[PDB]
Amino acid sequence: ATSPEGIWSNSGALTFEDPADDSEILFAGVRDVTITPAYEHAELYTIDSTFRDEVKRYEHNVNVEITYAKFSLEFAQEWLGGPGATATASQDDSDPMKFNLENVTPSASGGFERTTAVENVVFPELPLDSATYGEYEEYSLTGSGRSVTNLADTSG
Amino acid sequence: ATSPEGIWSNSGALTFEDPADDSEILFAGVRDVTITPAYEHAELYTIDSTFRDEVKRYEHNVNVEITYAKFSLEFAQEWLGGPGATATASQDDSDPMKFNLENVTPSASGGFERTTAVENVVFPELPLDSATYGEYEEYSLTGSGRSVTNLADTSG
Amino acid sequence: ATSPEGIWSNSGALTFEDPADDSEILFAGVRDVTITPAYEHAELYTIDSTFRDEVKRYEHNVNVEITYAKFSLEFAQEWLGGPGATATASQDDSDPMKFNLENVTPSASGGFERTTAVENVVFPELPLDSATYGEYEEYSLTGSGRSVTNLADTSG
Amino acid sequence: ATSPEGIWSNSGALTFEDPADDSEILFAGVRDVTITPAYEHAELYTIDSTFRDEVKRYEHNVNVEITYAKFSLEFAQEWLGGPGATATASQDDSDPMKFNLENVTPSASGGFERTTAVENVVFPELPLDSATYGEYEEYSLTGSGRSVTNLADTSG
Amino acid sequence: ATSPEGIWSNSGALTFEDPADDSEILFAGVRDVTITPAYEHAELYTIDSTFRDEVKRYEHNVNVEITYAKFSLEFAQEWLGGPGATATASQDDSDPMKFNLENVTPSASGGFERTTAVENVVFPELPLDSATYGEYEEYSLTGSGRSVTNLADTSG
Amino acid sequence: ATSPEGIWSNSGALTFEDPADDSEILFAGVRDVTITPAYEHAELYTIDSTFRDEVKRYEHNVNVEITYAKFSLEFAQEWLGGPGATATASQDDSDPMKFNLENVTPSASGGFERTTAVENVVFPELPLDSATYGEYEEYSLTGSGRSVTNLADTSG
Amino acid sequence: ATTSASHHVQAIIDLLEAAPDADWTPTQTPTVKRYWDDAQSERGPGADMPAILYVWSPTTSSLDRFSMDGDVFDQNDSIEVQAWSFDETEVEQLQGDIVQILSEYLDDNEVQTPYSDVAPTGTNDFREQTPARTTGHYIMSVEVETRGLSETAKNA
Amino acid sequence: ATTSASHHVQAIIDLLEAAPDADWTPTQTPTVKRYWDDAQSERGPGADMPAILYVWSPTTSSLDRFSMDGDVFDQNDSIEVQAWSFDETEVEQLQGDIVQILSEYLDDNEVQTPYSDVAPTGTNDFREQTPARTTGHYIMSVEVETRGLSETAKNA
Amino acid sequence: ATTSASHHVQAIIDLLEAAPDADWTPTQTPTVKRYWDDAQSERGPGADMPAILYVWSPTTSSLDRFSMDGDVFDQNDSIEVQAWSFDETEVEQLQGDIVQILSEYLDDNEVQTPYSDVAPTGTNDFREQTPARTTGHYIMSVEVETRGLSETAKNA
Amino acid sequence: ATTSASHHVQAIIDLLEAAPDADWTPTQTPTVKRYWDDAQSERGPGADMPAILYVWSPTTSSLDRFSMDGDVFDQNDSIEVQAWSFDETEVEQLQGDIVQILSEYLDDNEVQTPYSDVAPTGTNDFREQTPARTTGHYIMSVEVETRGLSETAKNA
Amino acid sequence: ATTSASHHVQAIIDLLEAAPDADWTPTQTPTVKRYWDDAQSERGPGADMPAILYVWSPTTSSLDRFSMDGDVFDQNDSIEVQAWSFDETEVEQLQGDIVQILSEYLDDNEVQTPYSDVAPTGTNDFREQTPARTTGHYIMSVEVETRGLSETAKNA
Amino acid sequence: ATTSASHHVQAIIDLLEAAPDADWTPTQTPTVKRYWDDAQSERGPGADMPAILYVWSPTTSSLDRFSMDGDVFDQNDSIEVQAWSFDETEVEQLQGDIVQILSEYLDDNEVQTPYSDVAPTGTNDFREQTPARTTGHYIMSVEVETRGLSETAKNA
Repeated sequence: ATSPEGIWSNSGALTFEDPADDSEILFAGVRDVTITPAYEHAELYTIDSTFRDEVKRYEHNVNVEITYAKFSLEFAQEWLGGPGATATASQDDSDPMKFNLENVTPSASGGFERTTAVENVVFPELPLDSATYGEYEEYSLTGSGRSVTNLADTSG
Repeated sequence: ATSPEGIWSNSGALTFEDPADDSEILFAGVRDVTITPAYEHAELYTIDSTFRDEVKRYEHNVNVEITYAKFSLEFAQEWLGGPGATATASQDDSDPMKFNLENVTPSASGGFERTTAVENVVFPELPLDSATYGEYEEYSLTGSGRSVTNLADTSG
Repeated sequence: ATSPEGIWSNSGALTFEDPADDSEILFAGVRDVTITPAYEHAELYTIDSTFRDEVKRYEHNVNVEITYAKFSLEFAQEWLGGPGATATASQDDSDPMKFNLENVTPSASGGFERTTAVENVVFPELPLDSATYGEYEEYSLTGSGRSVTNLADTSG
Repeated sequence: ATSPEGIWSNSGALTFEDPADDSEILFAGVRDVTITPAYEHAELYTIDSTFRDEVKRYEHNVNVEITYAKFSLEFAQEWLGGPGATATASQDDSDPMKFNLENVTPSASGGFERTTAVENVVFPELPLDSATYGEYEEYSLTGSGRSVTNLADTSG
Repeated sequence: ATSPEGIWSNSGALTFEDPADDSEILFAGVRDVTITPAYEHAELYTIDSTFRDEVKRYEHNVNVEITYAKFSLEFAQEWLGGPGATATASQDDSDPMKFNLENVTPSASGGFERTTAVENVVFPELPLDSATYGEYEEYSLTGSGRSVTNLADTSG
Repeated sequence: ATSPEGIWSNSGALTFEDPADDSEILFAGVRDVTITPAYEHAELYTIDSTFRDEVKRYEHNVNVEITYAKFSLEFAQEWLGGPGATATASQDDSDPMKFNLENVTPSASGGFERTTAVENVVFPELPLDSATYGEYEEYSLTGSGRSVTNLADTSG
Repeated sequence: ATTSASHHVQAIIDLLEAAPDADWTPTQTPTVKRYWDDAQSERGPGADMPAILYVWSPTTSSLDRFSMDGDVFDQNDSIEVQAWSFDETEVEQLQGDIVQILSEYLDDNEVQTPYSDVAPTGTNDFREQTPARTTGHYIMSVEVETRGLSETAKNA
Repeated sequence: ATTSASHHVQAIIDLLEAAPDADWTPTQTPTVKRYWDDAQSERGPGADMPAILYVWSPTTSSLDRFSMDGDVFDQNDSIEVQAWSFDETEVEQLQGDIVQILSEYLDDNEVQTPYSDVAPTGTNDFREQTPARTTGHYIMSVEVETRGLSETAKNA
Repeated sequence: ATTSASHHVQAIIDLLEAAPDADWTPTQTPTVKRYWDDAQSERGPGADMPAILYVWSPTTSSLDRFSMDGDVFDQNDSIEVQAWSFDETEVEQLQGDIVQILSEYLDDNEVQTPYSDVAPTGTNDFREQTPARTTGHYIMSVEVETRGLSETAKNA
Repeated sequence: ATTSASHHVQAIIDLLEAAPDADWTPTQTPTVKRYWDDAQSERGPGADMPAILYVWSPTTSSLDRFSMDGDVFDQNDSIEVQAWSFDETEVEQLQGDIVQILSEYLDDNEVQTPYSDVAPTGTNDFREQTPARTTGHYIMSVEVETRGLSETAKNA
Repeated sequence: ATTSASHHVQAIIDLLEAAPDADWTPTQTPTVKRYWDDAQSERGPGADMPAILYVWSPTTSSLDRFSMDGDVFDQNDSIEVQAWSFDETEVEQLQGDIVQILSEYLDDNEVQTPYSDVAPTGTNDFREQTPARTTGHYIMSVEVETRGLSETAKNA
Repeated sequence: ATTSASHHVQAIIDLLEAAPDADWTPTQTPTVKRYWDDAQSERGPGADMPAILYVWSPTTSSLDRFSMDGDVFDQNDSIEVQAWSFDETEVEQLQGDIVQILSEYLDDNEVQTPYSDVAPTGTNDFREQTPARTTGHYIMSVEVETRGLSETAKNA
């Protein structure tokens, strides 16, 4: 087994890619990154017992929450344009832009390097302008991916 | 592509226009400005798989949040009057005043000049008085625009 | 157009009047005053577009919030008594007391003097005793007016 | 009319009485006292107008909230006992104890003396013990009265 | 009657007893203790009057909330075991353990000794572990008793 | 009986085991740990009495809350893989990974040593990345075990 | 009224001078002075004379805004009273007495004083300072705060 | 109107000098000076002369940003006024007078002064400092704060 | 009661003097004194004499308002006890002893003392200050707080 | 453009030196210096010479992390400008002038300066210090803050 | 076990003295002393002698109420350990060693020591103070905190 | 890799010494020293010599608990680097150099350094201190924090 270890946040290299190409979409300046695989759980109880008889998992998604401080014009225009196209205006069409996401992070001693990869992340809403007087703009994304494609030690 | 960059909030010039004319409606003294394009998302799940089959987007709107501290009498009288008119009293009619909105913001290094334009922003409620003893008045607008008409680098 | 300007809170003269007379009802010692014209908005969406097709407004009211620190017996007895009467006890009748309200406020430079006037303000609840040990009593009113009767520059 | 005036909280004398006798029930050491006459408001709107056509008040009560720090054994035993009785244990009967409440308070200059009297105040729950380590016990009552029987200047 | 008086929290001695025996169950290290008899109130209103016509009480319980910092194996094993037994593991049975509770408290001057006793207190949940790094463990119980069996001055 | 006693949080040795083997799954660096056996309670009330007639318990589960700061790659791959397997990607299957949990904790005086053991803990969601700029990553687990298998003094 | 004095220092002198001989614990009623009545080498009593109380205002009086009206300042004033004697028990009795005198008028709403509240807020012992070889004064003190509404003549 | 002064110190001097003779309590109107008008040994009045007021700014004025426009500063200014006389009564009368004078203009929105607000915010007594043997000046002071929207060059 | 003392300093002297000889760790029971009982050059014991405890009140006693009634202050008092001896072991033993003596009465409901609470709140070591060449005293101390309800005579 | 200076002190000097003769209120344009350009005895202007401004950085410049990227510090810089003259009104005019000059560039997006923001944030008057017998310099100052994104070369 | 000492200073001396020779980095095991063991002119080692550690308690030990049983104080103790040597590297090694030695016992549940927790909480370097001309001691220190449950004998 | 040093002061000296000659702005690479390498009267460079950097730790290093495991401390260290030269331009250049040197290593996974993070956190100018009359050193400084997980002996 690999020994559990602390992780310094800043070591994480977050990236986005167009799933049509595997080409990078420029994104930068993160402050918070939370990635959380989830399922709905259904528990079986009956008159037979007060204890849980069964538990099962369904409705898989990966919650993605990001706070960031550098505006990316490409990322915003990708979001507007939907799959396989950029746009300079809202598009009257039903397909949300799907981003592949990958975050690569060495542990505090370099004892391992976790790579987390998440497919088909979509964001229901995109902050464009987010200004407060006497400060730099700051932006929050909430979205969800279809699945984790990779969670492994990528060291060596 | 254009490199992502930080943005100083105070660099942003916000303006409102009458969509009948493209004439300016005077507004000033902003302290917060948030502009967020959004869609409702719907996700397909079936007995075939625990993973998401499909995702689609609908009900587009642009959320607009503004905090400001210079009162505009024109903006208030436009809001009361409805489309193509001003009023000094509440109007007993079904049409809300629709404002075109534009925010122009140079990036921190001048590397790009983000122009965001939103059509037909409407505000369900308008603050007229917002007094607290020993302070200047401060006002909050929450509203929704129909679409982003423009999101581009407008430099050069 | 009149240039937008800051407003010093304490410059505002708030008054209440009996709508049967236009006679003043004595009220004083305000600490906060928020006046907010509002409507319910209904937005039309249909299969033929993701964008908003129409927006319309209905259920006009003016939200009135006041915090104040001087007790008024007249205001309280007017509230108890209902329209055109005063009482020293709760009244078993269906008509709430309707107050006309006006707030007159010069801008910070005296560039304009905005008058806000609201008809038929009613208060669902009235604070009486509102004691806290080692402090002067403070009272909160939430209520609603039927419409704004005047919003204008009353300078000159 | 009587000039509105500030009120020093600690000047208020609060008393409870058995409505069968008008005899005093011993109570002491209040920290907060809020008394709020309240009605439900129903508003009429129709297709004829966006403005409110009618408003009517119904379902009256006087909301009463008290924070206090001297425990009264009599007040608790009255509450347990129900109307016209005291008990050392919970009583299995449907009648809550009704207290007449009166609060008498001179204004800050002695310009007037507010008496507020509330009939048939009932408390859904009674705190008996409210210990926090290294503090004196503090108790919160929430309850409601049927009506205000008196709100007047008591001076002279 | 007895004069109302302040109560120093730490004067209160709290104990739990098995209602089968009146034998003590060892419990200690209290930090907060709230005991609150309660009823549901139903109020009658009709078209005859805006004022409350009747009020009645039903569905009696005594809310018990305790914060404590010394762990008891006896209390936990009693809770697991249900009435008249102890267990080292969860029990697949329908009866919760019922504790008699008593709190005895001298007032600040020794003017009275408030004894509060509550029958058949049950706790829907039991904290077993409540660790936080660099602190001693602290535990919260919420539960409810059937009735107050005793509330009296036990002095002399 | 054993005297109730204070517990220094950091004394606790938390471990996870695969229930197929009783083999240890590597996990480390806890900051908060809450373990809470619970049941739903149902209370019987009828017209015959205002007091509670009966109370019964059902839907046993053990709530597990953990905050931790050392990332375990094994624990995450076990959670992904489901019972008796490890995976580098989300698995499209209905069986959640079940962990046996044990926490062993001496008293602050060494007077007893509680072992809490919980069967078949499952977590609806797993955090993978939890970055905040200028901090080490911190992770929160919320889950539910089927029952407590052991709660005893482990000493001697 | 007992005082009606123009300033807080004279007001508290008037209150201490108004005290009957029976309310002082020692045989001789103390002499009350402003701190600046006496030169330093002669400060405190001589032998065969009554003890001396020195009154002054040690720190800034606050003038807070009461409301948007601007009729009134919420004025908070601070005072110290020092008791001087050669008897280490007489100063202790005087500290007790000064508290007991000035704990009348505690919630005097301008009946006796020009204030809403005169309160001892704390007390000091300085007996540890007196050199044990020499005859020389023992000193103890009472800190007093004093609160009321003070007119501005803003609105004539 | 009354001042139109360049800086806060001269502005308050202009206000104090603008006061009618009838608005001073003593028989002879005081002389108003900047603190630096007189040398230290000459400071304070002589016998057979009117009392002296010394004005200066004791602490840093703030220039807070009002909005993103950068069009104005929310300027906050600080002043102290010292009253000097040989009569301990006259300085007390003058402290009253200074307050009553500068409590006009409390919410002057640039009508009289160049400010939104000129207010006494506290007062000091220093009579306890005057040595009792020598004839020497008594000193008391008013602390005054002053707030207004101050222009910028940013927008030309 | 063991003390019934007028003031906190004498109260704690009485508590330390009331301790049996068996409750002190050394062979000789210490001598208890007010800090001002002895002159500085003679402070601390001589050789062939029992160790000395010096008691005084180092900081301001608080007098907080308890309630709107004003019957009592919530009074909080502060004391320090210094142990002086030539034996570095004896002062350490005395620090232990003083804590063990004054940790009786911890929640005295005014049974032994005029207080609700007498508590050691901290302890000091000053042995590092004793210079090693000369046979000067070692010093250690206990800091003690003390709390109770203190009568005002406001309501007679 | 106007500066491009390597350090904040030189940057503010360059801005003050760039000011046209027309923007200074006095007849003669002030000389701008680093504080360490002159020795202390020589400091300030001679008679028949233009006034002197001394610029330096009085407090620590902060460097804050902007993001997990580590490309830039959010750098916050602090400066003071002192104006020295023999004319008590000239320093006052210079304070106004410095504020005016440096109120250009308030939200300079690195166009003129290397900063996002140069602002006056407070001002000081020290004229009260100049002793009235001797001719000697009057002194006043402007406090300036300065903010921008400063590159790290971390990622080359 | 290893110490059982009556006071924190002796406890940490015992821990440092109990350390094997192999756990010290230099050739010679340091001498451990109370700060007051040595006179100032002789403080620190002579040449050819082993290095010296001085242990003492620099700040007040807190005693906090653990619970309202009153059996126990949550006691928090403070210590500093100063390493003195002529070798700038030896003091650096000793700082490392002291941290290492006292990083055992980190969550000792009263097994080795009379405490729940002995921990280094900070470290200091003072090598910058040693004048470079003279041979003279380099000094570095470890700050140590120490926590446990301390008995009151309140309940015997 | 580059350092592997036992203590932070030597670690940062090793970083500054590891800088290529090309990464310093002046013609001559500075000499790096511990603050205690040189005596005061010859601290700083002579003429015809390279500038000197002095490194030391000015304030306490923190050792925070990372988790309940006690396996590691979250260690935060503080350093100051002072640049000394006769050229005011050279110290400014050196400040810019030190920053851009030590802004490498900003997020090491202990790759080059033994740390998670080495960061400039602020900078100081002290050029205003250097008397202009004499030749003498200008001084400027960089404040550097340094963070990492640090081992313990607890588990061995």
